[PDB]
Amino acid sequence: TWSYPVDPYWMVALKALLVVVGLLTAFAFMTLIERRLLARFQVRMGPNRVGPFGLLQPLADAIKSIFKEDIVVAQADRFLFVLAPLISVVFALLAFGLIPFGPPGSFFGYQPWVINLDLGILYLFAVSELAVYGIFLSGWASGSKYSLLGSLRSSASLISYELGLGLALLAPVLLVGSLNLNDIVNWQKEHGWLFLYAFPAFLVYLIASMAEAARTPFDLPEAEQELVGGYHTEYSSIKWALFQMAEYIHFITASALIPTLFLGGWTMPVLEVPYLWMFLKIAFFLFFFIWIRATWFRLRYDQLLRFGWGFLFPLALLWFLVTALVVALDLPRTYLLYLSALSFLVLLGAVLY
Amino acid sequence: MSYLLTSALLFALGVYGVLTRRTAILVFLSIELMLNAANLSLVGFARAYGLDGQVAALMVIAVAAAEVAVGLGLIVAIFRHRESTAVDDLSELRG
Amino acid sequence: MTLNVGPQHPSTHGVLRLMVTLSGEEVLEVVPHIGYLHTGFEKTMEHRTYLQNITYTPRMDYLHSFAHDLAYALAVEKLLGAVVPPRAETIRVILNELSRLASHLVFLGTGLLDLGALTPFFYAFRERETILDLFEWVTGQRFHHNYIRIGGVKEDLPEEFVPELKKLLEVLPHRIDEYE
Amino acid sequence: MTLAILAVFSVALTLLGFVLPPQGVKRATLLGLALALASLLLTWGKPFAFGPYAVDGVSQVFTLLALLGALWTVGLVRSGRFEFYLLVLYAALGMHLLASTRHLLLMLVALEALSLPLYALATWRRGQGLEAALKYFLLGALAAAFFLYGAALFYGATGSLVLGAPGEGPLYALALGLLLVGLGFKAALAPFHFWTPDVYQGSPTPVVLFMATSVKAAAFAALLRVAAPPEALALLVALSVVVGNLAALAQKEAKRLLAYSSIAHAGYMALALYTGNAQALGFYLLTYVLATGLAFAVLSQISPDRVPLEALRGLYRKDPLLGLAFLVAMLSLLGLPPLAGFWGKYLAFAEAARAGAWGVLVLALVTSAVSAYYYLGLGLAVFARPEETPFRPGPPWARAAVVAAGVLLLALGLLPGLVLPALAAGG
Amino acid sequence: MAPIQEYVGTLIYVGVALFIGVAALLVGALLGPKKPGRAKLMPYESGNDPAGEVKRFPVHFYVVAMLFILFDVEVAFLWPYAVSAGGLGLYGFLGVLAFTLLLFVGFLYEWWKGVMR
Amino acid sequence: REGILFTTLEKLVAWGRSNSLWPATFGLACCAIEMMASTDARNDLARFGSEVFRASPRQADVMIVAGRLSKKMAPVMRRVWEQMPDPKWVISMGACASSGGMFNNYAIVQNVDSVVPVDVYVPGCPPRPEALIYAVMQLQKKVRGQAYNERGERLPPVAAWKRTRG
Amino acid sequence: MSLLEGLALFLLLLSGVLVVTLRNAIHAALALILNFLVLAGVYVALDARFLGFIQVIVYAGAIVVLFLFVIMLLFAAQGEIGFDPLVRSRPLAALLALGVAGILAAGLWGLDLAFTQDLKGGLPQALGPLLYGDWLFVLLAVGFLLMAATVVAVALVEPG
Ligand SMILES: COc1oc([C@H]2C/C(=C/C(C)=C/c3ccc([N+](=O)[O-])cc3)CO2)c(C)c(=O)c1C
Ligand code: SF4
Repeated sequence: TWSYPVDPYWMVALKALLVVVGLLTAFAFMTLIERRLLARFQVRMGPNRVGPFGLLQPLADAIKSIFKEDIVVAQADRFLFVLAPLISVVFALLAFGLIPFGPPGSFFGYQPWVINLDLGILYLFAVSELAVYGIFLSGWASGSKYSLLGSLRSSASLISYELGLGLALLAPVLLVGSLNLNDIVNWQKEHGWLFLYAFPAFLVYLIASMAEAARTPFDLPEAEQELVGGYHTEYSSIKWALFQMAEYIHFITASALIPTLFLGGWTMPVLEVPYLWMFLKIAFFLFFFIWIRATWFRLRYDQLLRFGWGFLFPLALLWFLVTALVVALDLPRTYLLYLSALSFLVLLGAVLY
Repeated sequence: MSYLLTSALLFALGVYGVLTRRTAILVFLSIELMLNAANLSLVGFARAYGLDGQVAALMVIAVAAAEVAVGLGLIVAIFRHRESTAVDDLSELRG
Repeated sequence: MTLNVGPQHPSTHGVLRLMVTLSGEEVLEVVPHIGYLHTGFEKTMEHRTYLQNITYTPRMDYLHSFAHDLAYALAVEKLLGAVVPPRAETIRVILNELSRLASHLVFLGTGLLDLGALTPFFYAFRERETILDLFEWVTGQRFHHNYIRIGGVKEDLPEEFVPELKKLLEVLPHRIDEYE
Repeated sequence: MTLAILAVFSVALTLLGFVLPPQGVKRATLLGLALALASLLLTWGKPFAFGPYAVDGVSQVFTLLALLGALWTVGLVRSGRFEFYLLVLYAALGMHLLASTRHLLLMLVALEALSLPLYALATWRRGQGLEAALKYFLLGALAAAFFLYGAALFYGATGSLVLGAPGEGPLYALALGLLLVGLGFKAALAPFHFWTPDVYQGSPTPVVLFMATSVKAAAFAALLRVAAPPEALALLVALSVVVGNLAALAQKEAKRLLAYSSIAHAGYMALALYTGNAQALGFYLLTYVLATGLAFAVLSQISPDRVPLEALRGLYRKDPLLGLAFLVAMLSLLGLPPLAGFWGKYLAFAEAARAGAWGVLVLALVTSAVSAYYYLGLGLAVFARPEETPFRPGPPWARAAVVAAGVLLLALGLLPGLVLPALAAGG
Repeated sequence: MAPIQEYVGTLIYVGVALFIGVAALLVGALLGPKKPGRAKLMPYESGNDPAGEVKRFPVHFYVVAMLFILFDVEVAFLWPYAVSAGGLGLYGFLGVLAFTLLLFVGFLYEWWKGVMR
Repeated sequence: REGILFTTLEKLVAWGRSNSLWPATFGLACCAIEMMASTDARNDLARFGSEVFRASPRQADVMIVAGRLSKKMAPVMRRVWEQMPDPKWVISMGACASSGGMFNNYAIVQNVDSVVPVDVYVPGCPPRPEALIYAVMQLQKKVRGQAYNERGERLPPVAAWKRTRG
Repeated sequence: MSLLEGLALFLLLLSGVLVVTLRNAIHAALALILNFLVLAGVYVALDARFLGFIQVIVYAGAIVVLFLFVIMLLFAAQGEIGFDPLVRSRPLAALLALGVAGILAAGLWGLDLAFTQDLKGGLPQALGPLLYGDWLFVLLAVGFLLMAATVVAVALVEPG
């Protein structure tokens, strides 16, 4: 926060409240839109019911979720059973402020974001660990080892790719040299779209975000189709709703961070509108991701672990070494454009054999 | 200065744990608390003497990571087939 | 870990109980427990006339049922010496292979969904839906059709059956090639 | 730049063990350690410092001793696990870094780097070996916490974490005490000695050889850097010697008795700490290392898991050279003329009296005279009647090594004016 | 760098998120039929013993977590070089490369041994 | 609190529970494949709100007895019903479940109202997917209090609310 | 300062009391994570910023997570089995627990210190040239130590 102002604390509290309730509405309507887009994918059509376009169905879902006999299962830990959903929701809500939705004042006067910490990516990493925390804690608390093993699967796999997230996020820092997202986005305004320099690491970031229950390991797991997952299967009225809510908020926050960090956080080269381009890129990644949601299988978390550990992370640290050589000797930055273009051509042309 | 007194108090608390705790895991947790009390004192004295105690505490965290890894591997090796990790069940070696 | 992969849960289609004797992520050995659908065909059929039992036969294998109808029919035809008209035989092989396509569709859709992806369940099922219409054309029923008889089949094919069959037979090869 | 040799050999062999048989990795470790020892020889009198890494007489002497013990104990180890060799290399480097630095935090890193493999090397899988490993690990982590809060309070007394700082009053004393706790723990000083008998008794004999040579050498090498006040030194010496010898009287097992003996000898060595001579102490520890490595190589030829006192007996009839060497070693560990144990004892006692601490010195001497009870129950026992005892009379490797060690003990006892003139800069 | 005001704004962010989550918990818990049953409170799966009596879970998760702690320490050490990189020149670059090669050798060992175990 | 005691809120929560009916499948026999077919891309019960399908019983309100209920499965399914949150409904699908069906013997429960409280009965063999849509709409208006039987009575919103569990 | 300082110290001390008194291993580790959060906040208040972020990331995110992984693999929550209770040591330890504090308090009591240095926040921007440089030797030693730690644990468990 070298150059960025500070709104009063009451504005911070107000905007946080706005972000929380907007994330409610957002995840409800995104569940609707994902249903309908899946429908378009699998021929069938969606709920032209309670809406018309479905836009009163989240209300029915929320009203059903409450009054649903929120039960505390016996043979379960009285404390963690209740405490884990709150953890999973709290440590999911936050870490959305830093994503810049415009230049300062483009919130009709004050601030597009909430907080602009000096060290942002570390804050994101730290609160991202805590989602796995709530997952496996809730698994333990339920008193059902069928969910315990699912929680252990979740935590192991997510933790492997969560380590990989660090080797992914190293690459652009060497270039910019700042850990505040606004400086990084402004760098992406100057030279342009950081992934152009670091496309390989970009990949291993993107794929890493897929491991966080987004889809295609899909061995989080969910109770369905396999050794049942954790953090569910024992929660009835709101705590399950809180798990679904926090997991989807993590989904959409990650799908928004992917363009924010590597690609063009809003900051478009032309037409420079504050919010709309960020929202459209969020929707772009969401639509590609839903394509993936419909179109691909599971990974069984054995090949997933082997792939993350042996394949993603050595490759990411190799790219880190290359970029660190380039930055420390600082000779051009264009060499990185050339190398990333060649790397993408390799990782693409090797497909059509 | 209150922070360094608190570091000493946490050192004492980890000591009370290590003495009182029956299982290896809780003893090791108390030791982690002791090491972090030391880290707090190092951060204070780095604020007083110029920031080298911060990198010192960083290396301390690394040390804790290495010894946590090794201690948990050893614990598994001894008490995987064995019953409760309680060390009072191991009294073969006496003076 | 002698884990109780119970009847119908989790997603053991075709209610079946499993005691997976298993430590870890490997599989030592699975001990099965079945009978959770025992309804009594071998016994109830001893109290139903041969004509009636054609109502009990398809419902055992509810996916590929005309094989059950055909097995029962043929065995009784041999036992009392019945004559298959050529047209009845051709129709019986039509319904046999078509119910086989439907059973196969359901099998692969269930296999893909059971672990992995959800989408290809629908497309195959789409075709299955079309097939059912064909059956509803001649038998008036989706499945569990009581159409076959000891001598042959109940009554004749409608005028509208064959063109729909040609339509589905022309669209299908590309569809199966797509699945593969 | 011998540390470069150690790092290179360790890191290369770490992967090469996947392509090389344990025997090939063993021979490679032997070559690497021998080359590091030779590099130490060619660098005698060539001080070399880069950062906190500072090579002085202590560094050279004690790292030479540690490499000697490592080479010896590798000579005995033939297990089909390359890991059981790699750790040795690792421990070596670690102990090297312990003696070659003045930075307190780098001292902590070296303590961890040398202590981690030593926990695991004692796992012949015997349940008592695991009991010893757990006792060792927990008490060592406690001592690491103590040492760390001592380094923190040291930084509280001065702007640097390097020893040689002027130092304040009570806070500096407290910091130095909290450093001395862990360092003497590594050096088997009482009242921190409880781990030593259990660990020496539970672990396989060659591992205890490696311990009783290199651990004690490196621990005193790190101790000399500390400016320990004489009163705490008197407390440690008195408690160590008294309890060590007394409780060693009542012991029935060879390894446990010898661990108590090592406690008493660490109490004796701590007398040079009155003057911090580092010449006399280098010589003393050279003799003690040689003798104890010899004895434990023989004990390994007798029994890895545990050796009773009767097992030592009749060895001369079994092996002449081994019995002679064990007798000589027992007398040198008693510090008797004309053996080098007597020169080391005399040099430490001279430094202590020169500092003017009289009651402590006399008490150490009276208790060392008391020690003849078991020192003689061991040294002379070589000639007794062999009772039932498993006995594997070794290869020629260890026999020649034992012979050289004993000959050198007696030679440095007779004529110390050969090497002792060169334990300082090394003319 | 960044002012401390953003950090109290962070604390308020957390307090607001926590307060709204506790509010959602209150809404869920207070609104309900409240008819407990013995079988309802039973864990799962048809009579007893969904998993029931099983031996301790596989250690592979311990291996993964330990791997993660050591390599996350690695990443924490790599970050100060990530920010202050050009100021360290080829000397700092070469030092960080050696560090990375050492821990990558540790990975290479654990991989050539592999953990399917 | 049972979704009652307010002229507006009981209508609101009945609206919510009725439209957001989340089925808990218990696939047993050939009725259950006609239950699956009610979700494919020709005739899908994926519109009224039943898109998602909570396999766990702790999360779903509608349990559909879909197939012949063999006696060795009676108690398990019982507990599956007891493993449901209290605001739960049960539809009896098919002839084998509603009555004994054609299998009138020692192996089948001759009316599943024995083990579970049934909301709606739906005949057919198997009842056409469209009859299943009609039954879920029947239950929709039943839990709003918009259901009357042949005898002139309005039916309670939730069956399994009138039974002294034990 | 003191307004929130008292709160942070009370949370730290109460969390320590929890982690050393409670018999539930899970509750103890959880209280230790609450402790680390309070302590990273105190670090932040001490102008040590980067270290607090690593404290939350590494300690809470990684170490105690593995603690929880093992104790959930090996239940171990009901520790009081195979007691040999040794009741007298519970109050006696408190004595020693007081003692190991008192002498420390003596070293720090009557001690005034210069807590005045413009650290400008403990950012890694300034910690880099220290780490690679004056501390590079310790860094390389730490990295090799971590490699040795991996090898030790791997050769240690290695069922075969
Ligand atoms: C699987 O095949 C089969 O099943 C059954 C039972 C089990 C069953 C499960 C699920 C998971 C349905 C389901 C499908 C799709 C969704 N969805 O949301 O898309 C939801 C739920 C339905 O009938 C029987 C009896 C069978 O004999 C065969 C061959
Ligand atoms: S009513 Fe007919 S379709 Fe349904 S389970 Fe019974 S036999 Fe099968």
